[PDB]
Amino acid sequence: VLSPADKTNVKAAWGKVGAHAGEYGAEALERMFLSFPTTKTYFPHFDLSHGSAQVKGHGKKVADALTNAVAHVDDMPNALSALSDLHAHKLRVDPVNFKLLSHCLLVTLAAHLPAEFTPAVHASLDKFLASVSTVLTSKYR
Amino acid sequence: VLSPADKTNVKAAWGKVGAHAGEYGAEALERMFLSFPTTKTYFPHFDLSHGSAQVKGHGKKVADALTNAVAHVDDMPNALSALSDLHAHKLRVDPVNFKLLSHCLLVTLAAHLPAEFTPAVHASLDKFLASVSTVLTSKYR
Amino acid sequence: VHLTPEEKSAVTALWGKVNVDEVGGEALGRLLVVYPWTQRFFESFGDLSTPDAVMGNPKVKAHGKKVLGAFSDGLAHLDNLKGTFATLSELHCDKLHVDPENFRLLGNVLVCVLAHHFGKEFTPPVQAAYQKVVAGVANALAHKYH
Amino acid sequence: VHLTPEEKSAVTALWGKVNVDEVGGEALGRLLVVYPWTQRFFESFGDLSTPDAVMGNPKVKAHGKKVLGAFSDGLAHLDNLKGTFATLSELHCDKLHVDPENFRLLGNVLVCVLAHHFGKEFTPPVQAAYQKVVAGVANALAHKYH
Ligand code: HEM
Ligand code: HEM
Ligand code: HEM
Ligand code: HEM
Repeated sequence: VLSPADKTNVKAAWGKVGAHAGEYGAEALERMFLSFPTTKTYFPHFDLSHGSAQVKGHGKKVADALTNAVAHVDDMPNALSALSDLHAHKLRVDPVNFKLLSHCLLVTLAAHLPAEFTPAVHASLDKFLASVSTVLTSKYR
Repeated sequence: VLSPADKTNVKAAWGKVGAHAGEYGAEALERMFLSFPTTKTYFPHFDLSHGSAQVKGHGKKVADALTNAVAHVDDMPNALSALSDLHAHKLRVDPVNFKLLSHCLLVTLAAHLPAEFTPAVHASLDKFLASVSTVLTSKYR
Repeated sequence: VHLTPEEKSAVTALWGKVNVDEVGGEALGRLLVVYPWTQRFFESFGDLSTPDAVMGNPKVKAHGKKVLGAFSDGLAHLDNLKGTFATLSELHCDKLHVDPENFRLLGNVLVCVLAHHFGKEFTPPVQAAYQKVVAGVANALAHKYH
Repeated sequence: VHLTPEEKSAVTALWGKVNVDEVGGEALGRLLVVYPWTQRFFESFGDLSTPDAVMGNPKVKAHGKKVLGAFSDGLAHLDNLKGTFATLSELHCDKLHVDPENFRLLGNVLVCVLAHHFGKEFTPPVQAAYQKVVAGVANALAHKYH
């Protein structure tokens, strides 16, 4: 679903993020790899060390994809079609892993947006990241 | 998603079920209550004993709802809008419980459809029941 | 997983009847087919593109049978599934890095396969006892994550 | 949950700084708000219709603080979270019938609240050590299901 108030929330909060979004992405990935070692399995070719240019570079790709979804929040399945195929059909990513990354993203946003991470925006943001994950696993369903 | 082959599968298999669907529903509920006692929490006013006319009666309601979804498999969110509201917004049903009921439904269908529960139809049926659960929790998202 | 005498009664009467050369291969093929992310751990086995590719894969039937062997051990050892599963848990967690949620899924497709094979014999009470065994094996396996 | 000396170091330096009268109430309000099915266990507490209803509920802050008390106990007792949680597990499983998945969720919103409060202090390594504690508490609590 995602109500009108959620859409406002997510847009405001991505707004605050602004030109840091890729930096927050690479931090989120780093949070996931350390916390949930099972996710590493999917990144055998990456170096996952603290300074990895690979983690940095991928963190931007993720941030851009989420930015595209915010921008196209009323037609996400289309916006994200390609990524759906890549993730569900090509890489076969275990869906449980989308919860873990959304969780690490929420933590990063809390670490960075003291004022804007209210309970209400937290709920919206969660609802937004579960919608993204439904679309990216939706080839499975 | 649900491909064209899935739609054919689910329709064929619901077809075999035919006039037993409500009976399979009440069995499925009985399977869930015994196996997953935590789900009982939501049915304090029911008698959950083997012969409960309440379980029988509710098993038909569930079977009818799933029948409506099969019949309207390309426009499920609408078909199921009302039930969405009831389940996500009124009863606040924990979403994990939709996996448990879908699992008990699959078991019942395997118990009853020796020939038609192939691997392929099993996959379809799973995909169909997760789509139903996405729609019934979608007020949450 | 404690299991009352009537549950172990239910669990045990069925398990003895279970075609052990077969049922294992059915659970695993069905795992790969219904939950295709799991295929990533089995790409060695070769051609898994269709369901018929999968069920007729001789490596699928051979591994399913190993797996079933391990269940029979847990059935043999309910009072210490932990001790019983130490080396497997070590394997699946440390070495392979399998998400424990997939242990739950494997158990649940095993219950479907048993239902499929035993029909009405596989009543709701018998299922409920099997959901306990299944969960306890999934838990012993995840022990090393714990 | 073993925890290396540097992890217990990370976990322990933060935990001491944690406003214990507050953080508990923030985790629980956020649980109710973000995952509203959980509200069904708390309908006694009264008005939970809006997020501001929830955060300003004096019963929410009072129960959050009990909850935080229990975490401090697990922190105190990593080497026997089981023993430590027996009566609570009994409570949440047997009596209340809470799905253990909601233990995981409570732990994860606690990690968000800690991130929210500590900002950059709450680095990825510190999070990773906290995800271990959180998971082990969730597991001890589910023990009675097990
Ligand atoms: C929030 C949902 C996620 C989004 C926004 C997302 C987005 C992306 C993007 C934009 C790419 C690049 C695709 C391309 O242009 O070719 C990518 C690749 C990939 N993603 Fe995701 N991803 C997400 C979740 C996941 C998760 C949960 C995993 C695994 C734990 C994962 C595993 C992969 C793999 C391994 C690739 C290929 C890596 C490579 O070869 O460079 N993704 N992801
Ligand atoms: C496969 C998805 C499900 C479908 C098809 C479904 C369908 C139904 C239907 C048709 C009703 C009657 C609504 C009305 O006409 O007023 C109902 C009611 C209800 N359902 Fe579901 N349900 C499903 C899943 C769940 C689950 C997983 C739970 C809980 C474990 C649940 C809990 C409830 C409750 C408690 C009510 C009200 C019971 C009463 O007061 O009679 N449902 N369900
Ligand atoms: C919960 C039930 C499971 C049981 C009882 C179990 C049991 C077994 C057994 C007995 C073996 C043979 C090990 C040996 O040769 O000694 C094995 C290996 C393996 N299983 Fe599992 N397993 C389970 C679930 C899973 C799941 C869900 C996956 C992931 C989809 C997985 C992936 C594998 C792989 C990759 C191996 C081969 C390891 C290697 O050769 O290095 N297993 N398992
Ligand atoms: C995993 C972390 C959790 C911890 C550490 C925990 C801890 C506690 C504590 C200390 C109490 C107070 C008990 C007493 O008065 O002695 C309690 C009670 C309660 N908790 Fe939890 N709990 C957890 C999760 C949850 C979850 C997710 C729910 C469901 C949404 C839940 C529902 C309740 C309820 C209903 C009570 C009151 C029981 C009664 O008064 O009979 N708890 N919990």
